[PDB]
Amino acid sequence: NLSNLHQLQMLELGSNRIRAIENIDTLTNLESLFLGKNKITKLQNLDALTNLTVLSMQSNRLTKIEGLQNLVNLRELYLSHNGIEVIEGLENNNKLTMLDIASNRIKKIENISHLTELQEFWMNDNLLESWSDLDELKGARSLETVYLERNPLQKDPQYRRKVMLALPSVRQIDATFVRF
Amino acid sequence: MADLDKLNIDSIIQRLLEVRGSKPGKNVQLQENEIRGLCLKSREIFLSQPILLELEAPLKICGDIHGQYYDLLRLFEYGGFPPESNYLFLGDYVDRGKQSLETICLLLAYKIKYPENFFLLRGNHECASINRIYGFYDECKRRYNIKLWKTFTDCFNCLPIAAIVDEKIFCCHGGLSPDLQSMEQIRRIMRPTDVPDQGLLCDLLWSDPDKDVLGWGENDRGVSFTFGAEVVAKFLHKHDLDLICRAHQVVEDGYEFFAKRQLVTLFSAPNYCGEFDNAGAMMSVDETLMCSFQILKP
Amino acid sequence: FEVYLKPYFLEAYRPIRKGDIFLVRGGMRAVEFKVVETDPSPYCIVAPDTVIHCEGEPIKREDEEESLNEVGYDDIGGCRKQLAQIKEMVELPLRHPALFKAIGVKPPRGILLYGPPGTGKTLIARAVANETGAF
Amino acid sequence: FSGEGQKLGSL
Repeated sequence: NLSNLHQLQMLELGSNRIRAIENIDTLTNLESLFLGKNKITKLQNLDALTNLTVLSMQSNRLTKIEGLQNLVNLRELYLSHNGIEVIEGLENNNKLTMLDIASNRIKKIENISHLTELQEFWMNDNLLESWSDLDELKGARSLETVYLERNPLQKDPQYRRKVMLALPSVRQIDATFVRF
Repeated sequence: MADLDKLNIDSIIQRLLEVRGSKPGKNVQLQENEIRGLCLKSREIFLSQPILLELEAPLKICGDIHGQYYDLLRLFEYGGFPPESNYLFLGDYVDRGKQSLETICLLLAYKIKYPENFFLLRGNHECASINRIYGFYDECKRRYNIKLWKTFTDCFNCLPIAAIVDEKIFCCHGGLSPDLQSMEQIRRIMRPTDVPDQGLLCDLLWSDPDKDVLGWGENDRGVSFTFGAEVVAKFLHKHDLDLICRAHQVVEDGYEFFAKRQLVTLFSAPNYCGEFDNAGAMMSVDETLMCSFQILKP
Repeated sequence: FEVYLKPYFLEAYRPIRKGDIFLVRGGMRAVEFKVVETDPSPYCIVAPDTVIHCEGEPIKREDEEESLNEVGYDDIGGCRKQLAQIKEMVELPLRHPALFKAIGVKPPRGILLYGPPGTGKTLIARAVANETGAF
Repeated sequence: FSGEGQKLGSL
């Protein structure tokens, strides 16, 4: 009983014992999307959301998540534990002030140096994959929240201080906010 | 705690008292920088104490509040509100609903104002993970953002584990365990920590006091090792222990004395999930290690 | 110390040798705290996790002068051959003990220093001891 | 002078 609605703004009917989704992308009048905690092993449809300015798909068991590049614009987009190897829509929806990688398998970030608008560049529980994403993030200066995060290069306490000194433009540094 | 932190603590205490005797569901929110500082101070203070705490007799130890603001307020009104009385929850202090946050904030404020009059523990229902306890992680995700949720998770992981009442009664969440050997490795296990699926702390938080086993076996969580009567007896004989607290279960009588009044299964869970009309109770520990069954509403 | 150089050591990655004194600008002054000891090796990364044991022992400037009272080539000029012989009998003996082993012969354990003493002779011994790391 | 005997300057 979650097919469609005319005047709807908030919807949350997840955490069901049965992984059944019926018409999850039927309406087109929504502005904020919260598709996280999906019990289905894959997402139903995400390319139809072209007018939503907020995307939340955190802690979702939907391993297959496609259609992220079909959105014209999205101010917020959360892709934590989305099961997607790469983040789509970075070039299309480049007006996002927040970005979630959540231990992204990608070595570098998809156009982070040219992304001078994302103030929340979070990559939680990173290995890390590579330092190219770090260099791309350090190239910009309009970021506030930056998460590396919990990578293998943090063993030396001097490395943390050097990283903090190198990136003063980020208002917050993962857990402990950067003094800036 | 700090001037802003102490002012917020007093405001939260007043709000809880004004919400005392009424329906549950209090939240007790705060500012951004003030809440960050309060969380940092609480994490530092909780990590400062060892995993094995010691209770200050006399005290009014409650059962499993199950994250109920009304139940916690009733316990404060009857058993003694903080810091006028020492409170020590056995476990399952947070659960489904929007009322565990108020109880956690009140406990943290009481510990900041008086650490010798505030204590709480977690069980199968108050675990740090949404797999066993989603009454905190999902609630924070729905209400608040992810940074505050991460800060709260870190502060909770930076908390103690067990407590003892004059080395007489063990304030455990559930039953005994076959993996727990002595207190040397317990005090050595500092922050961070969490309730596992199997082991010793896992059996304490998820499993309950078992009698169908002797040394070890399966538990109600399905992975925990609910140590039987023989294991609990051997642990008590080796460690000179006499009583162990049990919670995280739907108790029809609230406080059940097991192992011949050696496992006071005090549970403060009133009307668990509505259908299971579990009774509420508390363990009134006097100054002379006198454990009394302070039953409450169901 | 805790109220002046609080962040100077807390999560500050301070890998200073055990025995160093650094002046810290605290309380409208420059308070120097000498590293009394370290449970870890000399160069230990002083972080907030590092438990900096601290007592109320104030270090007098006499030890500061004594440490500043090092011994080198300040009144010795031209004794290059003797200094080189001593260093070879010590440094080359130590820094290149394998060189002696391959040479198949030990150096001279008994070396005599003739001359007008105290003209730098006592100074020579002091310079040796300051340079020498052995007992 | 003592090591790990006084309460230290906690941060």
